[PDB]
Amino acid sequence: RPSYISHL
Amino acid sequence: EVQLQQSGAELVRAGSSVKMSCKASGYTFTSYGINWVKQRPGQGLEWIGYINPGNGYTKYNEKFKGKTTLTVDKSSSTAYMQLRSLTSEDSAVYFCARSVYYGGSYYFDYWGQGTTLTVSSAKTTPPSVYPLAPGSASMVTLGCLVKGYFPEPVTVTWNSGSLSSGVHTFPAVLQSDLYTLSSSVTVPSSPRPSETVTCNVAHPASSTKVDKKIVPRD
Amino acid sequence: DISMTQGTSSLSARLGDRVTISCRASQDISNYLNWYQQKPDGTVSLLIYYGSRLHSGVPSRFSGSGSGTDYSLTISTLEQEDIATYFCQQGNTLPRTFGGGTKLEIKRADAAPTVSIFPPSSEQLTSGGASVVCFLNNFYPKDINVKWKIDGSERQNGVLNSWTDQDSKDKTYSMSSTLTLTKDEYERHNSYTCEATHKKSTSPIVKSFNRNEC
Repeated sequence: RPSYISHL
Repeated sequence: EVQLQQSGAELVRAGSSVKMSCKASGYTFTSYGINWVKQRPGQGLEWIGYINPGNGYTKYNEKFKGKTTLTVDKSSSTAYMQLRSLTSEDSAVYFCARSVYYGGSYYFDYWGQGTTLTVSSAKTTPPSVYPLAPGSASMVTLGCLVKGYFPEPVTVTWNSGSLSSGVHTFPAVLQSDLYTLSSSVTVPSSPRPSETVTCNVAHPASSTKVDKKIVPRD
Repeated sequence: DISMTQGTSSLSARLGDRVTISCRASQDISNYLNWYQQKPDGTVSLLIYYGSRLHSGVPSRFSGSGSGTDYSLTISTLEQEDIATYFCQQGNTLPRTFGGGTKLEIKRADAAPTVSIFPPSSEQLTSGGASVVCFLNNFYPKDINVKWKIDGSERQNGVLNSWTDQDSKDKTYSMSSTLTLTKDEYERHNSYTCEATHKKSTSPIVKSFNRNEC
């Protein structure tokens, strides 16, 4: 709340 | 555009090993991890392990380590999973899935259609088709027992489809390395045995098309 | 590991209902929970991720919540395509784990099964085998118990059963049960009974035949 998003 | 196409169904004998694939497209292969999940009709889903295409890093579920090896081919965007020392406990459908990073950890956003693995020593063999007539030897039920075939699938129809309603074809079951299934049809007492009632079972793998007539007695 | 449990294995509901599927971790998973929807055939897709609140591109009628050890998926206004199996999955610690899953099915009125029994076919007998078959068709709810009796007493070895998925037009279920024996064992006995116990009656439905009257 919020993000950390597009994998590895 | 994110697609994961897995291998085709697999047939192998115990003690042997197998290697399935998962081809990815529509995204940067090395930017996401690949996980493998196991689904036997009973239980739910089990997490086998995970690999990072970028660095080849792999993490295994203790239960599946030792017999499982995850690898990857960066030049074809393909991840592989090899299973060794197979037993009937390894008979299930396996899925690969992509992981994405949100907050602290990951989740699987895209899955493949799955790969079916059947561990057995059976070889393609046609089913025996037995007619099921009432037992004294308005509505009348008749059946057809399709027993001892391999591998799935089998196609059952009654009177070549001219009889659709009142039909129930059941899921096949493993009756000693071989599959067995049944099918039932219900028709008015005026049509049978006044007229013919035939079950037609096809078994593609053995190139077999059998028509069995249901006649009175036993 | 962290065990994930879904109290309900199968859940009944009518289209348009507000459906709730639960799931509980054996320990605190800090909102690291995800929901997946598996179909009878096209099979698997993600719906909600993280603490059960984030979407993915799925209809807004899918909502998720929970915290600590208890979480849940709510399907507001259930639709036909929503009929499927739902699995939760914790992403807090390793190894990753799923709950047993929850299969939704359509509610309808109770219906007793129509039972039919069939002696072995002459053809099968000629090959030394003998399978007795019993169909229990178009019943509801899906829970049912079939019992085989040979010459009056219960038999359990050599019995294989199959269940069909809920029918797509009527919403009934059907089951097939098969008792297989050698021709010799079969011929050492007389009466064969198939008993169906279903909640639609306290008394079981009984179908049987005698080899001698045959």
